[PDB]
Amino acid sequence: GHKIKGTVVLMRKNVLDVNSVTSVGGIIGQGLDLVGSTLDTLTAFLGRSVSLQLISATKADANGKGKLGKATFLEGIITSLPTLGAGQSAFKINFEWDDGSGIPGAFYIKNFMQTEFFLVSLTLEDIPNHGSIHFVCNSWIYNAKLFKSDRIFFANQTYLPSETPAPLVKYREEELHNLRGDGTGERKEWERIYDYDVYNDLGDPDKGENHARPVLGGNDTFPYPRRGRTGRKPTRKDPNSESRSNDVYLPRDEAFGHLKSSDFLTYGLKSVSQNVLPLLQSAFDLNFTPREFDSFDEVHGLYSGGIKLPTDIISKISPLPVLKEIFRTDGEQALKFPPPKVIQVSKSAWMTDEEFAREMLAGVNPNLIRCLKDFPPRSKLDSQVYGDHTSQITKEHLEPNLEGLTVDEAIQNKRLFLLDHHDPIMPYLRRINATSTKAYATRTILFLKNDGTLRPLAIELSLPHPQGDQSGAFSQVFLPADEGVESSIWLLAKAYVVVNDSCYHQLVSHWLNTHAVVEPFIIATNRHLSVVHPIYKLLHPHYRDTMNINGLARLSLVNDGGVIEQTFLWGRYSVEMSAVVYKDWVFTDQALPADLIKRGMAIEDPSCPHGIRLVIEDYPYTVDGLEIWDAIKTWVHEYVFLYYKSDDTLREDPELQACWKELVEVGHGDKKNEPWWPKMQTREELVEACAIIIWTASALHAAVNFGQYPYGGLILNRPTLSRRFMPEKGSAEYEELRKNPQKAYLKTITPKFQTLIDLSVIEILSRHASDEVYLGERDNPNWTSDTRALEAFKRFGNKLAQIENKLSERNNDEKLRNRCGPVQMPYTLLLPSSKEGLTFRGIPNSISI
Ligand SMILES: [Fe+2]
Repeated sequence: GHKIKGTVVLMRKNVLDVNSVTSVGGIIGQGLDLVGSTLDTLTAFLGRSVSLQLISATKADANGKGKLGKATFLEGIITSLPTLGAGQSAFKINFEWDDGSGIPGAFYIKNFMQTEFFLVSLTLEDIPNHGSIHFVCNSWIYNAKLFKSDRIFFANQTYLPSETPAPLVKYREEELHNLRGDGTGERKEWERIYDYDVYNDLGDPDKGENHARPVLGGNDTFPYPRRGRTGRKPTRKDPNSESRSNDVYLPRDEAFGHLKSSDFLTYGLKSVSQNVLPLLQSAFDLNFTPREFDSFDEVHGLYSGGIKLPTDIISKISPLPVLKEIFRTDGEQALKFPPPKVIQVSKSAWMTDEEFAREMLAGVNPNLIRCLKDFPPRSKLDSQVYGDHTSQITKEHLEPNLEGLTVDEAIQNKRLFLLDHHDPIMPYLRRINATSTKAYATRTILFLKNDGTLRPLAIELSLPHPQGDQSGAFSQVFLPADEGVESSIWLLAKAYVVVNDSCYHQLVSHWLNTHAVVEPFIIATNRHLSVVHPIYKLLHPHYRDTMNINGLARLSLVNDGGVIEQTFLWGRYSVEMSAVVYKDWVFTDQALPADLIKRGMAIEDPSCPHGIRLVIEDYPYTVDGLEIWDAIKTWVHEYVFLYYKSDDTLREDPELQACWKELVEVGHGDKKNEPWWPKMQTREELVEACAIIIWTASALHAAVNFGQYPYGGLILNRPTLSRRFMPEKGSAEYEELRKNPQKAYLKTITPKFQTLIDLSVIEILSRHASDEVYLGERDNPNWTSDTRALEAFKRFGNKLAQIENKLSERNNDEKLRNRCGPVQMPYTLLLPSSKEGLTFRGIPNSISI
């Protein structure tokens, strides 16, 4: 024989678990970095605890399968390695192997040790005339009894599903079969089974009828992407709804641990819903704060002295894990909030028309604006005569002081723009306005000035039917005003728009278009692409922690009594309205250039840098996003073409073909007959599909997510709901608008209690964990032994670092006013790198928060 030398790196559960790690939380990657010696439970791993068994890649047994070595136990502790790193522990193991058994390509592992551990890697050396073999594992290994068929890990090498090494073919297939899981059964914590189900788990019909919520997906009225199957028992009152639980399953390895408490952000969110909200609600159902803001100064005091609570309410939020690192305190009565970047230079610049318009290009929701093609604008609604008979903005509403073009000449010269929030809310408005909320369906028209800035020209506030449903829109239109009560009216008009925009952003731009729509791709990938497949490795970093934050959203955010329903305009109709909007979702229109063209914000042009020409040059989201889109596309093209020799080779790949078919027909299965799905008959289609997935998971989510507190941490700038209609004529509220307009604004928008909820949640959502892995050429360890892919990944990051410098440069260009605004807030949201915390920058690989 020979002895093959193995090095196993693993991490203990205590080093990664929230419950244990609450006493470990300030400047991590550290602490004499855990080498595995003096606190030392490392001896427990040594005797008859953990067995590893190598599987030959080149020598088969009687019936095709790779030859098994001898199950071998960990024989010793390695105290130090130059590459060790925090929280890790290393073990030496030596394997009996000969020439005649060939080359290992996989291994089985059994944990007999009761407590699960996180296996990081195996390195094998001293194999004659062959280099070292590396296994990247990154998986939790539960007790061996729990399993039926052992945990298996493959070496570093990427192989197309000709399945390469013949002795390994059956091992590759069987593990893919184990991951699919059969389709029945209640899922358990230690399981790694990926499957699909509809969104039937958000409501709570056992609590009553008013807690039931419609099934989303699997029907034509409310189509939806699928989510991860959790197979709990159904509810008593409804066989089609899944019963609620405080713990939701996701396939183990999709839930990431952290070395630092304070990086456990989903745990912080869960605490805000469960512990913090009922406590804070007790103080309003009490007394110790007034239930309403009375001035703008009272809102600003949130970031100064904070808001005063009593000791025992604030002593029950001061020592909770994670939240004591993200909440401030002055002694023992003040809950305080960090000042949002929007007011750091100017307290009042958000009120400006310039800033209002600039946030449509560079704000939290910079994706919706479109170029006005024809005039007035029109609705896509079926047969009511605002749709059948348009918006009520006329041509004489739009002649202020700037140009004196006709409406027709501004349209000709691409100078008129539209923010249309009319259609999604319109069919639900009567129901919405029968509750505590009072809302309008809005449209706004914007004009590109000669200085390259945008200004709002008209706001249409539309209502549905004083009598009827047929006969269309009851609309009022409002015009900019500099002074008098008319400016206060105009400011309230803008508030009704932003309230529409905030809610659309939350449910559609953020929840639907990134979180919900990405989840079926994670499921399809794991069920059908082996860990060894090139395309699995390309896509994998972009899925990190997404099923985790989504499972928490189902539990705490988007559920029947939850945060979004209590905080935002659409209320109890929030999620189902986003299913209505999903009717219009098309995969290939999510590609940044396609999106820009569809909204008329760009035109096709070969002489321009990225092949498109921008109507509106200073559109910060778009100009910056186009650099990042191209860096992603180039990376994915170079990668894809490393592996697929021809279009036939891709057509022959059974794992890719099965992946895509199940994606289209099951995961986004309500859209299975749509003609725009790429077939996967061409390498170019694989490039485009992968580019769209990575764009979505990385920069699109970053752009739409990390500005939420910096722009909307002042509730005055991004209100989430409205609760009064416009003061009319000779009202007592109109007169109140004359004498005390701050109080009239405050009475229209989100109340104080729901403001505190909104701020606490979006402060968490807008934070980067310290162990975030960024686009900025980052990966976890050493994912492949293919050096051509490593070099190509290297070029991807050098391109990203060069793009970061180009973007910083643009922020210092005085000509580019939309990048900063009157609010002097440089657009850094698409800068790839970031440090940690409430940073208005940084593009994570994945939807991680
Ligand atoms: Fe998010």
